[PDB]
Amino acid sequence: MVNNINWVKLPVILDRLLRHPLLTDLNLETAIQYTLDFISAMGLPNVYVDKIETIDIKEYRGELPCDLISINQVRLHKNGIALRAMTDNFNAYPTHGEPSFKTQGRVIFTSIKHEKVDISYKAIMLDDEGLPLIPDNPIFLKTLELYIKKEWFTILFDMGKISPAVLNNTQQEYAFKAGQCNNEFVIPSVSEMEAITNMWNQLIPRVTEFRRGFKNLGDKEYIRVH
Amino acid sequence: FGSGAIGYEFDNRYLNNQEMSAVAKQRL
Repeated sequence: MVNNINWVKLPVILDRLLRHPLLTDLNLETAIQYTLDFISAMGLPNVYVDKIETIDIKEYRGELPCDLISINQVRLHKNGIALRAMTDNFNAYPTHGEPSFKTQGRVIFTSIKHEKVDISYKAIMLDDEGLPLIPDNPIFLKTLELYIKKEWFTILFDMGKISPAVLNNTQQEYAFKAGQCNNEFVIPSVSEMEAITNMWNQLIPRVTEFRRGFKNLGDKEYIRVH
Repeated sequence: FGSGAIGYEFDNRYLNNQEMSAVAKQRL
């Protein structure tokens, strides 16, 4: 992403929506739901907050943090080597290696009995209140505004209170800014493109970046002169 | 005599169907 994420609160999006005299029955309560539906459906990794925590494993099981949404990696605490996901169908089950993990809910299922792991995960930025804190980026703000407008105009079209050309134009005006908001948060910066250029340009290829925490991924690959 | 609360809403509902049809022909 080129732009930094400045955070502003959720009632920023209702300054914009209640400029429209047909969207004047929106609350924060609908916008709390319709922003979580937008933060999720875009899947933008520059919106979530990267946190790292050390959890300990009791017997192939560990308690996972409460604010987790997506795990980046899980590495051992003593070695530092990272755990691949588990393909095993019979993990902790006994009969009569490269370690792996698996997560469903608030549980992580590991392949090792008694250890400590680090978890690099992602969470939502919150407030003094317990509320989502969204970017200030006016392309993220404008397609979030067109999202809640499209989801409020759909109810007003199903009720028979909005013409077919008004929902058709909002569905078109949003679908441009949804593809645009993808490209704001995805396209690498001038600094992030050197991390790709030093990864894409490798005379001797580096294919074991997952054992480290992708630390040496963007390192420039130097060759000696003879 | 006089009462105009059904001839209103039957003339008003006649006018919804004109404009709901008129906005149904609007194409960008």
